[PDB]
Amino acid sequence: WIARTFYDGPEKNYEKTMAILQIEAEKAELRLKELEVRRLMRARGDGPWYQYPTIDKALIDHSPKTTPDN
Amino acid sequence: PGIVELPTLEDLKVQEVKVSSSVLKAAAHHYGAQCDKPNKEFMLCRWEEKDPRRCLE
Ligand SMILES: CCCCCCCCCCCCCCCCC[C@@H](O)O[C@H](CO[C@H](O)CCCCCCCCCCCCCCC)COP(=O)(O)OCC[N+](C)(C)C
Repeated sequence: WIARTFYDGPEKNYEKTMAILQIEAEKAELRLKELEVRRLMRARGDGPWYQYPTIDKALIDHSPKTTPDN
Repeated sequence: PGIVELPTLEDLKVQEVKVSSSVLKAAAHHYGAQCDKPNKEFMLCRWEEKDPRRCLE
C-alpha cells in the first residue's frame, strides 16, 4: 500500500537519472569547448570575438591636394 | 631596403627660362592662354604619376 500510494517504480528514477546525466555531460563538454574557442580567438584575432577597432577608411580624402605627391 | 633610382645629371639639362618674376608676371596671362596644352599635359602627368622622375619629358 505504501509503495502504491506514495512512490513510483525504479524505471522512472533510472531514466530521469539518464536524462540528467546526459544534460550535465553535454554542458561540461560545451564549457571546455568554449574555453578553447575563447583562447584561440584571443590569440589569433580571426574570429568574431576580440575585434578591436581600427581607423575607418571612409574618412580618407581622395582628392588633388595642391601638391602632386599627396 | 632597395636602391633609390635617380636620373643622371644629363637627363636634367634643358635650356632654362632666364627671366625674372616681374617679366613672367607681366606676360602671365598671354603665356597661360598660348602655352596651355603642354602645361596641362605636364600637370596631369605630375598629379597622376606622383613621381618627379616620370614627368621629365
Ligand atoms: C495500518 C496502517 C499502518 C501504517 C501507517 C502509515 C502512516 C502514514 C503517515 C506517514 C506519511 C509519510 C509522509 C508522506 C509525505 C510525502 C509523500 C508524497 O509524495 O505523497 C503525496 C501524498 O501526500 C500525502 O497525502 C501526505 C500525508 C500527510 C498527512 C498525515 C496524516 C495525519 C496528519 C495530521 C493532520 C492534522 C490532524 C487534525 C488536527 C486538528 C503525493 O505525492 P505524489 O508526487 O503524487 O506521489 C507520486 C506517486 N503516486 C503516483 C503514487 C501518486
